[PDB]
Amino acid sequence: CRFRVSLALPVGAVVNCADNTGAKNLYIISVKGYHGRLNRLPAAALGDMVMASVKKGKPELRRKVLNAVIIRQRKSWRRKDGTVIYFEDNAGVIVNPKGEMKGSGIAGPVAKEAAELWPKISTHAPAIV
Amino acid sequence: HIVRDVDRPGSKVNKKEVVEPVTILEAPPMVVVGIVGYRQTPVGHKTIGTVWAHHTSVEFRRRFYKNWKQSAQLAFTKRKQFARTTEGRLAEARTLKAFEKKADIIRVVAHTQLRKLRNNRVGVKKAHVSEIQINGGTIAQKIELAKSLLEKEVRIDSVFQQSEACDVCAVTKGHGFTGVVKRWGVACLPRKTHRGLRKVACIGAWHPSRVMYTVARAGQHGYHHRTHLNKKIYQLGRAVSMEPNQATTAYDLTAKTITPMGGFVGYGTVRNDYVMLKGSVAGPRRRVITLRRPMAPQTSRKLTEKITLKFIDTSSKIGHGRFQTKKEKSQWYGPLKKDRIRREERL
Amino acid sequence: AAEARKSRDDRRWKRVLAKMDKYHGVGNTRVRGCTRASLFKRTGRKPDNIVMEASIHLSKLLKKRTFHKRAPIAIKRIRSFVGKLMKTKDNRIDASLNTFIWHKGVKGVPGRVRVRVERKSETRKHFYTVISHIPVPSFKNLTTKVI
RNA sequence: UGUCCCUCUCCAAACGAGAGUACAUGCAUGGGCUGGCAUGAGCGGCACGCUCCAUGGGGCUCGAGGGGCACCGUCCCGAGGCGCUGAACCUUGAUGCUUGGAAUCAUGCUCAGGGACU
RNA sequence: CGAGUAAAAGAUUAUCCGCGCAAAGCGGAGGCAGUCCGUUUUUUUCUGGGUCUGCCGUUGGGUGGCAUGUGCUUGGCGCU
RNA sequence: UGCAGAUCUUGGUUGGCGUAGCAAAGAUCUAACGGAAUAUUUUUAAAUGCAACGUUGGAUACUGGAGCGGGGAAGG
Ligand SMILES: [Mg+2]
Ligand SMILES: [Mg+2]
Ligand SMILES: [Mg+2]
Ligand SMILES: [Mg+2]
Ligand SMILES: [Mg+2]
Ligand SMILES: [Mg+2]
Ligand SMILES: [Mg+2]
Repeated sequence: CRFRVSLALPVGAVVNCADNTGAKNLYIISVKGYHGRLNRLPAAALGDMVMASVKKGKPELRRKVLNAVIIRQRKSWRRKDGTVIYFEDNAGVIVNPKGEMKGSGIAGPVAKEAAELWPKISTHAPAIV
Repeated sequence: HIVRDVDRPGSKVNKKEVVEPVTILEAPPMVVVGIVGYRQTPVGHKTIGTVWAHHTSVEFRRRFYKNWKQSAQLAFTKRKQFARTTEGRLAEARTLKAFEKKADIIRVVAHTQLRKLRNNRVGVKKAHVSEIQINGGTIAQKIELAKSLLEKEVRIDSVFQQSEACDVCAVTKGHGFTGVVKRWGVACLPRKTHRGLRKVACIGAWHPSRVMYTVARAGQHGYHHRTHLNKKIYQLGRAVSMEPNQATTAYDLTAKTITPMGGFVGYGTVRNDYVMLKGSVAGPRRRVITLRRPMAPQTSRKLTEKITLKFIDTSSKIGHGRFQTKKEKSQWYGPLKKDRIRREERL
Repeated sequence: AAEARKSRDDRRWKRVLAKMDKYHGVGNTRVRGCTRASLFKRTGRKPDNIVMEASIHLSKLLKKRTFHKRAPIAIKRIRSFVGKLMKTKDNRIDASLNTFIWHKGVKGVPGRVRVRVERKSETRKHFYTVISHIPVPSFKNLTTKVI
């Protein structure tokens, strides 16, 4: 588990795909570990596994439900040391239900919060931030 | 806010630095003036009597008048003329005997010193009076401590320790007459609603044919009494006249006091002893607050941790403060136009 | 004989503190042991006809007021300011002062204004005041004066 | 002997009610502090311009695309730029600090407060 | 005017205080004169000196304590 | 030729009640004069005569020539 960070990504958001699997973006369908509350939309933050579908890219990856992990977000969050930090865009990588990356590379930096939770993503990250 | 190192084995933040906001509360010493004893009855506790101190200050006796300056100021005058006479000593010995024989609780009447708290925005000059219970020992020992603490001052360092916890009895900030959305937190209605949105749509069923006490209604919000237990003490300071370096830390050797640059907004300077508490405290600035020794068990690891501060922030609270002291500002800017003119006039 | 001035405690504590005397804020040698108002010099009542010059900080009186009521409100505020000072109910505004307040529109009242106030008596005696305008280039280092 | 009203302040406030003060750094004005914006009007162009060094004496630095008079120089019109200049202005008011650690605070107004009940 | 204490404990609460178990017992208490009242047992009061332990309000001067402009305690003046 | 009621007829009175309101078209200020409308106290001056009206000068502002401009028909 990890310390809580601001949510930033409700259901229906479209984020970039950062791996090289041939997908261009991901459409968020749901978030793992969401206990319900009336009228409240599920939302995904850094290091969260989500169910997503591809809306642009190779036709082989489309029209089906996949798994993904959030690695960058634009909404700022506060660390335990009192620092507020945010990225320039939202991004995610395609992953299997166990947590292993489908691709082999990552473009752009990777948040430190996502890196400690998923060891495989830590290897291919150009930079841990 | 401050910075400190956290000691917590098994945690991802162990042996690392964190930033925690704090609250500063001014604590001038109190004066004890009275002793009251209580007896237990099948209907509750009843007061036995009171023993007074024979010497009271003007600010204490101001509490008994609505216009002190245009008054005869006769309070406690006859008691003073009678307390030390032969009949006076016999009467006090009688009351103390009743305390010994048939009491279960001993409390002392104490008041704050508003003359020492030389605050410009606190307008009241009559002391705040309250009762403080004495715990521990027997009835005979309790009375001995109370008699010793008569006419004398009590400092906050003698009641609390540095890394303990306490409870905070206070009165909340006021908001006046407010609606159900802010007072209770109900949902707003769709944009198309006729006659308004910020309402509860259904306030009951047909039967029972009345409104029940569980339905949200508009009315007074704020200005309530709360308790809010388990607030950890981070520092027990002393008056700036005796110890100039209040905010100096072993890890930060800058000489500075606890008052920010430009003063606390709406309050001013802290010229007295103080306490620093972790987190927030109910009420606005200038309000008088009671701190109490805790009720809940204090055996948890969070409540038994020892606190060592590393850095205390003293930047200005007006705007985005970016200097810690006044010397930092005068080092960034060199001499200014007004400094040059003053020097030229000095020539 | 209801005054009962007493005030013998100030001197007895003064000579006491001279013996045992860091202690910067308690060394008398403002004045310690007395109020500032007690040092105010008390003469007789002022003459009937006096003249005063003073500045009024208007921007602190008109903050977040409705825009098209600022000039009329500033007129009532000036009358109340002078009336309390001079103990009068009849306060004439004069043309020079009225023109200055309104000279930037109904909502562009200047932040500060310097006025000259003269009190006169006519005849049971009746007291009234006349308020006029003093044009100044700068408002710095200007303080109330009595002539 | 006391409480209330008028006058004053705001931790309170729809109106009542509240916390206060009763010649008090109480109120007003000003000076400093702390902040906000981003360099005022005016003047000027190898010099009583501006800056630095030890009143005087010495080292610095001083634009502009173009156009027009008057036998080359001189005199001009010209958006913008540079210097005096982190200048100028604002800073408590529905209501930031400071007259008591060291390092800053100063003037003016009060002149038997008035009224209603017990 | 229709009287009930989660109060005391005595010439029927009167006719004094302290210790003690609603005990056994053990400690303290200033004398004089007048007026007005008085069916008793040193009757009930009101003053004047009458000598004062404990006190209130002082004077300065020496200490001394408290957080340090405001109160106190020790040591003498006379004083209510 | 006898009234207590017919959502009875005609007059009068009534709680609600000093209540709901009198919120489009931006707006007035100052001095002198006029007026019974004041500067009205007998039990120093403010805390014991408030509020409001017209004219003239001055200030501020609106209509903005498809005008709260200058002339006519119908109607009055
Ligand atoms: Mg729904
Ligand atoms: Mg509708
Ligand atoms: Mg702030
Ligand atoms: Mg009939
Ligand atoms: Mg109404
Ligand atoms: Mg127009
Ligand atoms: Mg027209």
